[PDB]
Amino acid sequence: KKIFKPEELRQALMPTLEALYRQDPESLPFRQPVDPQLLGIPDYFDIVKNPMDLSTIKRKLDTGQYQEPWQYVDDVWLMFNNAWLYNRKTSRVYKFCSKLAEVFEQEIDPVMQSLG
Ligand SMILES: CNC(=O)N1C[C@@H](C)Oc2cc(C)ccc21
Repeated sequence: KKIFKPEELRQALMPTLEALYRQDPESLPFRQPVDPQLLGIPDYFDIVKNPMDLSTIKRKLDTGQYQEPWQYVDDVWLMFNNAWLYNRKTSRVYKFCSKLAEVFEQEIDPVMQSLG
């Protein structure tokens, strides 16, 4: 149990999010919210109940809307789980998601220990 300052969470967690942005082109389909009408995928919101993307996570850090570090981690995992759920395992976006998940898994473990 701990009260976290939003600036403390930003300085600690934003580097792990930037490590995902730096993956090019793997991060490109994750940088903005999925737009099913534009992309022609009307079943997306049938499958994905709670969408999440990098720009939404970044804004929540910038505005202090995470109270605790595990809320940030849950949003990153939600973004990954949505992409693995909707896209087929042979697809470009599914393989992109696995690469981003590999990067995040290596970045987030010591950061979470330092925060407590
Ligand atoms: C995590 N992204 C994602 O699931 N999608 C759905 C997939 C069918 O293709 C996409 C293409 C573009 C340009 C942006 C997002 C996506």
